[PDB]
Amino acid sequence: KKKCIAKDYGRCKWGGTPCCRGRGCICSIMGTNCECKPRLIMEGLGLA
Repeated sequence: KKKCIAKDYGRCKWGGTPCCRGRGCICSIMGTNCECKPRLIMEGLGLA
């Protein structure tokens, strides 16, 4: 909500807020109640 999500598994949308720290945005069985899939050190970081 309001400038990125900031949470692993955050109930995102394609056409909304992106995702901050923990990303993806694959949806449920509707396209609403989605999730920002779990990745911190597999996003833009890698190690630290």
